[PDB]
Amino acid sequence: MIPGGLSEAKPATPEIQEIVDKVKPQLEEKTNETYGKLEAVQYKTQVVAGTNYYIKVRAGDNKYMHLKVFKSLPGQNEDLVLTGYQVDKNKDDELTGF
Repeated sequence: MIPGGLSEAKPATPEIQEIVDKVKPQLEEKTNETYGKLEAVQYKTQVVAGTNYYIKVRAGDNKYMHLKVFKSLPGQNEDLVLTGYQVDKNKDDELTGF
């Protein structure tokens, strides 16, 4: 049931820009780059032990940067983790199952 959401590339929102804005610092230390404002543009949801994430945020300049985070449904003050992320990505690159 629910074979990987990954529905159409939904339009980023204030909650999506928050997921990538929360991993912005976890990205410069996991890939070794100095990203910046990640204006979310699109994002695909997911499912498994809660709800993963997919986001194609712009890396400040015209550059971009996909994103992948996991959200715990249960738990108190959680901390969305950065499951993955496609550095140096563009707009022609779709998140798809990644």
